[PDB]
Amino acid sequence: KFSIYPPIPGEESSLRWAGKKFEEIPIAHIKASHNNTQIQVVSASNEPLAFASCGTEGFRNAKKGTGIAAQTAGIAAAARAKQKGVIHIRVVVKGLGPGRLSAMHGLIMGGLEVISITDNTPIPHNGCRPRKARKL
Amino acid sequence: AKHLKFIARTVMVQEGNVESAYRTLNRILTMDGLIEDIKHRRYYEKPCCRRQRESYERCRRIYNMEMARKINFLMRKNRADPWQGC
Amino acid sequence: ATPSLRGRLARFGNPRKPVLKPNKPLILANRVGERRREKGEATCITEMSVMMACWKQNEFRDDACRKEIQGFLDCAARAQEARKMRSIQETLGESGSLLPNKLNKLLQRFPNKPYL
Amino acid sequence: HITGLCGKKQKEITKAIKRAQIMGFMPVTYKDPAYLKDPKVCNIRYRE
Amino acid sequence: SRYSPEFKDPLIDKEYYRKEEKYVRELKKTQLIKAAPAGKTSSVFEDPVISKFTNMMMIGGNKVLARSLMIQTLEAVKRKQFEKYHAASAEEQATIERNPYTIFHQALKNCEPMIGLVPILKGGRFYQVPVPLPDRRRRFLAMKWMITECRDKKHQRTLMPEKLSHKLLEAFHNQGPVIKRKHDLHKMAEANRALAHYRWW
Amino acid sequence: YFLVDFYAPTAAVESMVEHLSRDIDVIRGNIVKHPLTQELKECEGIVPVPLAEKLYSTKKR
RNA sequence: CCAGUUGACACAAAAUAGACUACGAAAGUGGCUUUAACAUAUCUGAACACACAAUAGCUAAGACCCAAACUGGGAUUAGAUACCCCACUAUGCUUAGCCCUAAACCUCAACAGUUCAACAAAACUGCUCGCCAGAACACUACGAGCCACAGCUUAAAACUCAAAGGAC
Ligand SMILES: [Mg+2]
Ligand SMILES: [Mg+2]
Ligand SMILES: [Mg+2]
Ligand SMILES: [Mg+2]
Ligand SMILES: [Mg+2]
Ligand SMILES: [Mg+2]
Ligand SMILES: [Mg+2]
Ligand SMILES: [Mg+2]
Ligand SMILES: [Zn+2]
Repeated sequence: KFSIYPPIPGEESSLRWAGKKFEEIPIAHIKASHNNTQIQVVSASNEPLAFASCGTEGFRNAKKGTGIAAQTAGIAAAARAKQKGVIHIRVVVKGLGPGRLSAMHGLIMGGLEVISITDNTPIPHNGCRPRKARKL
Repeated sequence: AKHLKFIARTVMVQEGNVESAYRTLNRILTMDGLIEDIKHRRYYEKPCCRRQRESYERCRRIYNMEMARKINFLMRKNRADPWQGC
Repeated sequence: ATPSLRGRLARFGNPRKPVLKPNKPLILANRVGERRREKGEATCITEMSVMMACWKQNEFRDDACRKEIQGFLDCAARAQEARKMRSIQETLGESGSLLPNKLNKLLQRFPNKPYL
Repeated sequence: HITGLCGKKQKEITKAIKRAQIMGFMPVTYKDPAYLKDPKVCNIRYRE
Repeated sequence: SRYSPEFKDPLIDKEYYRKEEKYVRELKKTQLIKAAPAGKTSSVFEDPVISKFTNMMMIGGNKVLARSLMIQTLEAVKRKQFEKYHAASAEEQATIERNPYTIFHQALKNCEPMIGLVPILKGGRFYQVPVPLPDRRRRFLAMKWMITECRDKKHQRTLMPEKLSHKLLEAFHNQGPVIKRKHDLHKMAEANRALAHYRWW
Repeated sequence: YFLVDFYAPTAAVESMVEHLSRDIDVIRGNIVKHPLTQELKECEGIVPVPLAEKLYSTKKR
């Protein structure tokens, strides 16, 4: 009953959501930064659908990456997407912050349903030595 | 980059219950061993501080395993007054 | 499974290095860790967002956004009831972990014997 | 702890895994999809 | 402690006693009873809303005068209604309403602030935290706003009953100072779409 | 994944790896010694590890 | 010429195994392949000697994702030359030379063997190299020696002390 296992693209994905193949569902990039949150729904062919960031909401400070503001931004992005035809999306989370689950909840409220919780966060295997330590 | 794009870390969702898939992805990431890695990569961990962190983690893990074993062994005694003699 | 731990402390016979430098002695204490509680989370997020959206669409009248304000108030009442239920269960039944007093009394019945 | 192998055996297994990852006999950031038919060897905590 | 741990207040409910229950009645009987107060006389005319309104309007502990002034202002409102209906013009009962229950309902509807404000700082700067509130707190805040608006005491010309009547008639038609204050509170709450997570409780 | 077994000398593995890296059609591949040549050390499962063998002094404290 | 998918894509290192004690006289060393291999089937034996030896700093050899002392500013206190942020010079590096320091602390010396003052790692039996038997002065001056010139190894002297010092 719905195998969460990696759905390989081999013959053949026999699961459609209102006429949509898993190998063609529009992508939804949600950068969950520490003190910021952005909603950039990039289509498969790199097209726009809902680039509604917290900067356009009104505030340009730490108020970006929060809960209620992030959910409102996600709802606005979901409305903008539904105005163009999207509904189903493959969330691509980036970074760890308040804009991780609140954005998904706002998108669900708007109307967009999530089918996969993908996360391509930056995992440097001892590569880029991060910023030095800091004190309080 | 040179790896296949959408195959791994693809926790599917259904029934409109993203909380279940969210918790599943969280459990997967915790069992894999990368959430703490990224949290510590948020800044530069000094080699001294890194070794201290690893030592403290190993010590706490050994202590937790010992405590869990002791609990699983001694959870039998949980009645009340079986003898009532005193 | 309990991992190895022989060649990890700085002892006489041990000729290796002290890879594990415990800051305190490894003696199973007669107490257990305390379970956290309380956290500034401020629930009611979806209803707050939908109420904000409704107020943005309309103005600030209670007769216009009644469909959303009623749900917001219901969710606030449900959050208060859940807070009360949690405060009550803190003394009745603890979710996840067990009452530390139980293990405390159990260890008091059969405490440690490290000093022989 | 979960797998339950010995020191030498686990060392050899991980060395072979690393050799296959470097040379090019196994995907690094994921598992080979062409060889998924494998019984429950390890106690996969995730997915229960 | 001025109240004695022995004596306890009574139970004035009596309408239900006109037809488990016997045990509750025996328990109520076996209770150190006290006498009822005069100010908060729970009689037939003890309307909780108007009772609280008079209690708030109470000055110098003169709840009698507060209730008298409230009744007089209600009578003046009804007299204005009659002037618009019976006293002066002809009885036009089809386009005039003399029931203050409609006014009370409109007030309860469009005079309740559903978002509280508590200055909860975090570090060293005050931050407004929009926290929800239950029905009791909302009704109490609505009553307090109505009463403090009716008690302007700053025009330096209007009288207490005239002030109350004028403010009530202004707030009736979905306007007035109370509804404007509610709208301002809603706007202020909307202005903080992110600063709603600094709550300790 | 072609496998070409051979018996090359000792001081030639690095040269062969460099030659392979120089090739264009060859993707990659590290020349590792024969795996079956490594005589396995006959191990017999895990042994019962004992508990802590004295790690603290004996004092009432 | 900034934030998000894809395409030619880092002269630094490898994450889960790291929940393993593995190898070295010490620091130290874990993604793979290799050129060689770790003396002692009697032990100790030089700080008049031989080999060296974390990082630290310097002269050239290129610059890097990131950071980079001092620096510029922003809010900041009477004051900040610091605690929050952005960029950077030498630098964290190798390709060629160094100086020769450490909390080099596991502050428990090597060899064969047995069952306590307090913190700590319970006591030792026989043998051996080095060191000490007051504190600041004294990781110093004076000597001696060093590719080192504000440096490094041993290293004091007069005065003050009623003390210095470790554990609970
Ligand atoms: Mg390098
Ligand atoms: Mg040395
Ligand atoms: Mg940089
Ligand atoms: Mg400075
Ligand atoms: Mg540089
Ligand atoms: Mg060391
Ligand atoms: Mg000797
Ligand atoms: Mg010596
Ligand atoms: Zn093994």
